[PDB]
Amino acid sequence: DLGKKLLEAAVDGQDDEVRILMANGADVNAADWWGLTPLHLAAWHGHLEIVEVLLKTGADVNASDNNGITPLHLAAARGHLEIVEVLLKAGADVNARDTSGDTPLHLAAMQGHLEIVEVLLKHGADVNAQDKFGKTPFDLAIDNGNEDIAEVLQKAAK
Amino acid sequence: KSVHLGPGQAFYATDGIIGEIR
Repeated sequence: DLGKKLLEAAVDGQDDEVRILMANGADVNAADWWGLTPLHLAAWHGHLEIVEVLLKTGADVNASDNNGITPLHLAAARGHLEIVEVLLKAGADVNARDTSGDTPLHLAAMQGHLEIVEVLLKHGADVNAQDKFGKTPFDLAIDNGNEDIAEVLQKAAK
Repeated sequence: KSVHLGPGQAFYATDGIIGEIR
């Protein structure tokens, strides 16, 4: 169906096909069994032009999958800085919790993406956020030996 | 396809699912 092809086009970077499918009436918010939408998959794989096209054509920036994961979580975790910026400009919830209680800031701190941590903090990320395992983003930075991120989070918390 | 427990668990779960259809 058109929704399956759009999910495939979005994860595979098929800019032209994404536009063809949405012209042929594909649902921009098509969700698979797992709650994943085209915007999740484009945000995950770093397809900036597709993220922009999907947002322009009504994609839900705050869509969550079965694990509470939002496009912003995926872009923050996967190190896609320009996508993080575009998703926040479109109204992404900077402090969304997934089903582990992790925020985008937790996942950027864990995965070692320092400029993404700085942009999240600039857009109101909650430095004190605790996941369900009792960890703050600072704790995950420390745990993962991300000393630059730990230093920036300690300053933000002051 | 190994099961990562604790912080990042939700992320790793979704990251693995996306890895299937990728």
